[PDB]
This record gives sequence, C-alpha cells and structure tokens, in this order.
Amino acid sequence: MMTNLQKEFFKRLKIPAKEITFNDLDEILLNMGMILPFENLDIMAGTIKNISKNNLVEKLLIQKRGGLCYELNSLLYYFLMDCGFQVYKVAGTVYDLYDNKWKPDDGHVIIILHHNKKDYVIDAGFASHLPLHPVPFSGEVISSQTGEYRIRKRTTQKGTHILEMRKDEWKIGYAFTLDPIDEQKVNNIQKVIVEHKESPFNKGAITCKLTNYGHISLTNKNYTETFKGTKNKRPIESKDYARILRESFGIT
Ligand SMILES: CC(C)(COP(=O)(O)OP(=O)(O)OC[C@H]1O[C@@H](n2cnc3c(N)ncnc32)[C@H](O)[C@@H]1OP(=O)(O)O)[C@@H](O)C(=O)NCCC(=O)NCCS
Repeated sequence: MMTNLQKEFFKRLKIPAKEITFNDLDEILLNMGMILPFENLDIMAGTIKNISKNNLVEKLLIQKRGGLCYELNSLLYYFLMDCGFQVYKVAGTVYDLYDNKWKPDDGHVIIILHHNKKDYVIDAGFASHLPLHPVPFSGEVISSQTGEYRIRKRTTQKGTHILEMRKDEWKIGYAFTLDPIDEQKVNNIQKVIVEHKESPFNKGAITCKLTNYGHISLTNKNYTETFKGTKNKRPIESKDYARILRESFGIT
C-alpha cells in the first residue's frame, strides 16, 4: 500500500495514514512545524551524511531528529511524490534583514507544487517563518500564526521570484528561480552551508520549533521563548542545554 517513507512519515507527524490531497497540505505543514525541529546539530557535531530519501527517513523520522531547510524540504518532497503530487525542488537565497545583505547563494531549498493549473510554494524549512499553507504564485496573502506571506514574480540579483513576509512592512524573505534541482545539487548546498565562511549555520548550534503560542529557539548560550506575544531570552549552562533539547524539542 503506502511506502515505508509514507508509513514512517505519518507516524512521526502523528497523522493517521490516509490519502493526502491538496486540502491536506495545511495539516502536513502544521504538524511538521510543531514536531520536526529546525536544527544544525549534525553540522555542530561533525556527523553530516549526504542527503538521500533513506538517510532522511533514518534521521528525521526514525531517530526522531530535526534538520535544516534542505533536509526538511527534501523529505517533504519525497513524501509528496509518494502521495502523487506534481512537485520539484528549487534553490533559494535568503535575505539577512539585520545586516541588509543576501545570505550565501542558494542556501535554501524549497518545493514548487503544480495543482489544478496553479503553482504554489511549499516551504517547511524557513525555521520560524513558516507559512503553514501552500503560498500561491497568484500572489494572494497567506497568514498563519508566524506572520503573513506572499509570492511575487520580481527579478532580483538572486532570482526571478521572491517570497515576501511581515508580522508590519513587507520585506523579502528569500529569492528563488524555477530551475529544478537534484540530489547532487542539494548535497552541494549542504556542503556550502557546512563550509562557507558566511554560512549562518556553521557558527553555533541552533534548534527551533513552533509551539501553540509561538516558537522556541535554543543555542549553546541562550534559550529564547516567544510566548503569547512575549519574547524572552535566558542565558543557559551546559546541563540546561541537554535538558531543554530533550524536554522541549524531543531530541535525545
Ligand atoms: C532561527 C530563528 C527562529 C531565531 O530567531 P528567534 O527564535 O525569533 O529568536 P532570536 O532572533 O532572538 O535568535 C535566537 C538565537 O538564534 C540565533 N540564530 C539566528 N539565526 C541563526 C542561524 N541562521 N544560524 C544559527 N543561529 C542563528 C541567534 O544568534 C540567537 O542566538 P542567541 O540567543 O545565543 O544570541 C530565526 O532567525 C529564523 O527563523 N531564521 C530563519 C533561518 C533560515 O533562513 N532558514 C532557511 C535556510 S536553512
């Protein structure tokens, strides 16, 4: 019936095995955001394997770990393919809002879905900026607990399209193109994130996840909680780290 990946996927995301249709994508994205932590711990620990369906199922589903955008969306890609959707992966380049500049070229991986003559961006790897719904190329606003999002076909130094977002003023989240990327490219993207001097992900541990009242983030130095409108940062010690990872993110 269902593939091994589908079976494991349903189990991990606590979603009853069933046929997945377009209208079911919201539920998929929601659970992923609430359960699959956004993290770079393998990069920190120096235990990085190449990306593949099997490796993704082993790490994110079976060993109940999380991952970065290229892992989260690669897994979802495989899942959606098994579910029979018309999907493909494309590279993206994120914009650094604090320092006004583009992060490394193609440091993000997203999914483009074609459904009923319409294209949508499917993204479960943007950490705390998760749309939690397919974002239509037609431009209508998509709103969720994380903020508002919209797609615009605008050429930029890094692409042909952009995903903009806001809580008040619209700003570029990331730029992208519709050029299909394969596993080798995805493995190249991983390597660049592991070694680029300006890579945001090889400078310190990060683990983030959505909650019913916001989202939570944990670094080696601080635990940041966004809760019912409030945002607190608490310095932590070595032992608080291991405990929070476990208790708040299910990572053991
Ligand atoms: C990760 C993220 C949720 C952190 O923001 P937050 O939860 O609102 O809380 P803060 O902004 O105060 O940041 C908390 C910690 O995240 C760290 N951080 C932010 N972005 C980071 C990144 N890309 N890599 C590693 N650490 C990061 C900050 O340095 C901070 O550390 P500190 O508390 O020890 O000083 C937010 O930056 C985010 O959603 N980033 C998106 C990442 C992305 O582009 N993903 C797609 C490409 S893989």
